[PDB]
Amino acid sequence: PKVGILGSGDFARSLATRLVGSGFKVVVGSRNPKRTARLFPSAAQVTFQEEAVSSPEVIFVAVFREHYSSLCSLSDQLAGKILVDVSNPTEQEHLQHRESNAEYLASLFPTCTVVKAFNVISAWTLQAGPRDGNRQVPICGDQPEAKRAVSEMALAMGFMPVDMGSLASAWEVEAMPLRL
Amino acid sequence: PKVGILGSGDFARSLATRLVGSGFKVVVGSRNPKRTARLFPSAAQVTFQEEAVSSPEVIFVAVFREHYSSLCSLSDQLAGKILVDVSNPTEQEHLQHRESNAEYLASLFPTCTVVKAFNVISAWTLQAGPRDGNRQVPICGDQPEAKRAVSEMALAMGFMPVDMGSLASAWEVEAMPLRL
Repeated sequence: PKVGILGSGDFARSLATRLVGSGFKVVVGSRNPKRTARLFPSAAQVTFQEEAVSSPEVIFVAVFREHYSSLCSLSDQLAGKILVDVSNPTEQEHLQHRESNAEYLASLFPTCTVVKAFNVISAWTLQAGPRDGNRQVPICGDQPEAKRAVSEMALAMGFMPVDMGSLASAWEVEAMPLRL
Repeated sequence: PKVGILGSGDFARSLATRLVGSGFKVVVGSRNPKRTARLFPSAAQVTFQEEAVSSPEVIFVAVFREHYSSLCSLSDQLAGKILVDVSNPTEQEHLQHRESNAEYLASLFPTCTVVKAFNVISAWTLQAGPRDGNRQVPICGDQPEAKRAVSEMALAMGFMPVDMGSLASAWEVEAMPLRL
């Protein structure tokens, strides 16, 4: 309660399903909430981006890297919040960009704290799996409190968080293969 | 409009999502609609079994074979309706039972007409895939009008129905491997 999600896609929608099933209150920020709401779990509140980010302490950024900067107008509402970078870049993206997606996201929102998590977990594993016991999510980032909040949430969702250290480890974590 | 689904599980929930995304009005019958509704797409109307099966012409039976007979008290409401058997039996189940699940279901509800379809399609393919591009659903059963109704529905969902003939083909169709 309340956990935030920015995005409207398969991953957003699977995250929301897992969070709702794990007893969290979920608020989703979408550009087209009317259309997006129809497919999302009823227990999730799908709303406009600016309204979705205002309440939660932890916000999953479930959009592609190319659309990160499109969230910049939310900066004032997001200040001091935890942002979770869940992105699973392609091999080419990984090698093309000097910084990790997580670090790029941190640079866009310097008043937020970024945690890398959930990139190795498939959308269907969120929906169906993992199952409520046993499957490892690598976590990093620069703030201990933020990492613990996301780790506890990972635990509540049935995953097993694995601390990979500071946000500088996000690049290596982003190379880890999607399972499976 | 309206298409019915009996059951509460990952497959039910994925079917509902695909149908809603394809412009159908969906009604779900669950024993625990309050709890079940929370995870289902918002556009689906989740309700009690008896109420769920009263309005639709086509009802997807998305429960395990062992629970088919538990639906017998719905017989009066289900009379003359099309039932879709989507079950994907294990190899052991397939070999253990002389008749196909679809034929078993037909035996339980003689005033209904059964169509075998969707057993080869994974829950994630329903959620995410197939894409809206092709991929092949085997269909059979004994009534041409019923098969056409389910085929149009398959097409609207972005699948490609493949006629496998009468319901006596269901056993062979039930042996077909599940596709990711």
